[PDB]
Amino acid sequence: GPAIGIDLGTTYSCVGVFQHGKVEIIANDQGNRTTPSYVAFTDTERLIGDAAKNQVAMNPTNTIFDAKRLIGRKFEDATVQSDMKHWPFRVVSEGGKPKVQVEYKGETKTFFPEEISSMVLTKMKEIAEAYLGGKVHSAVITVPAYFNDSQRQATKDAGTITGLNVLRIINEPTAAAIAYGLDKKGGGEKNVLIFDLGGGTFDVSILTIEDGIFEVKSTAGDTHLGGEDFDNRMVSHLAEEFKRKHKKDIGPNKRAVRRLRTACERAKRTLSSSTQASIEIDSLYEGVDFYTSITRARFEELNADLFRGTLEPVEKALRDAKLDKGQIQEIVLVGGSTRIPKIQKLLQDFFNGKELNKSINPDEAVAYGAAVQAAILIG
Ligand SMILES: Sc1nnc(-c2ccccc2)o1
Repeated sequence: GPAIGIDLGTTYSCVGVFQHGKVEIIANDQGNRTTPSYVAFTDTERLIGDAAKNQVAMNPTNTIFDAKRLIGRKFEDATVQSDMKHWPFRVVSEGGKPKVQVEYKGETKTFFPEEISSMVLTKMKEIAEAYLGGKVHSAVITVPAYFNDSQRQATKDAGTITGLNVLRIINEPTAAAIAYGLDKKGGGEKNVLIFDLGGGTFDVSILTIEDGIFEVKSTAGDTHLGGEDFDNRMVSHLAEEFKRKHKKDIGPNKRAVRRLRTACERAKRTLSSSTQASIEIDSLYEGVDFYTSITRARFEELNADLFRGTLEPVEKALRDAKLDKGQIQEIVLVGGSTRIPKIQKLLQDFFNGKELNKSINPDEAVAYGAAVQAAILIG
C-alpha cells in the first residue's frame, strides 16, 4: 500500500485512497477535491494544477491543458490537426509525434504529452502523500474506453516517468461501475450505461458485467461538448443583458468576457442545487458594476438543444450495442455536468423513469472506482 486510484482527466484530475474498507477522495492544498490537469511554464518555474489554472489568462501560450487529447497519437492524426486550431499554445512535430512548445526560463522547450501528463500525475501523487504521510508507490490510472494501445501505453509511460508502479490501466466507465459495486450487485449479466458529461467531453459507454468480468459493448458521445458549452450560453445571455441595461458592449474586451465567464461558471454550479444564482461583478466595464441574477429555468432555456442533444449519443450507443433502452439494468452518472437537474430529468424520462446511480459525487466516481481496484490488486 497505499491503495491509490487516479482519474487522469482531460481538464481535471482526481485522486482517491482505499483505507479501512472505504474510499476517501483527497482534497489538494487549496481544499479542492479535483485538480486542474494544467501545467504552466513561467520565467522561473513550473506550476501544476490550481496554481497553473489560476494564472492561465495571464500566461495563455505557456499554460498546457488537454494533453490527454494528444497523448499516444501522431502529429498527422486528424484529431490532432483539428484540436490544434483551438489551443493558444503551440504544438509541433518530433519524429512524427506531437509535442507542446512553450517558453520556460526564457528559452524554447518542447514536451511530449506523457511528459505533461507525468507532471499532472506527480502533483496527484504529492496530493495523496500530503494526505497520507510517507510515499505512494503504486496506482490504478484510468483512460477512456475508446483509448487504443498506443494511448494506454503513453498514459502508463506518464506514470513511469512520475515514478509510479502502474498496477493497471482501466477504462473510466469500468472504474465508475466498480465505484457503485455493480460487479458485486445482484446473478447474471448486467447491461450498464455510463453517462459521463465533463467540462469539455461527453462519453457514453455501454458495458456488460458478468461474474466480475467487464466488456465494452459500445461507445458514443461528443469529444467537444461539456460544461464549458453551457457556460458559453450563459456568458452570451448576460453580456447581452449588460449591453441592454448599461449600453456597453463588453464583447471586444477580453478581460470583461473572462470575468463574466468566471461568474457564469460559479452561477451554473449554484443552479444545480438552487433555482437562482446571483452574479456580483465589481467594475465589469468602464467602472460600471454588474450585479444581477439568473434563474435555473432561464439556464435550461439557454441550453435546451445542448441538454436534449445528450440523448442522441445514448440512442447511438444502444443501436451499436444492439440493445433496447429497456435492457439497461444500471445507469451511472459521471462528470460534474451530470449534477444539472434538467440533464438528470431528460435521462431518467428517456429510460422510462428508471432511477440513476448518482449518490457518488460524479466528478469523483472514476477515481473512487480506481481506488477500490487498486486495493483489490495489492490485496
Ligand atoms: S498496467 C496496465 N494495464 N493495461 C495496460 C496497458 C494496456 C495497453 C497498452 C499498454 C498498457 O497496462
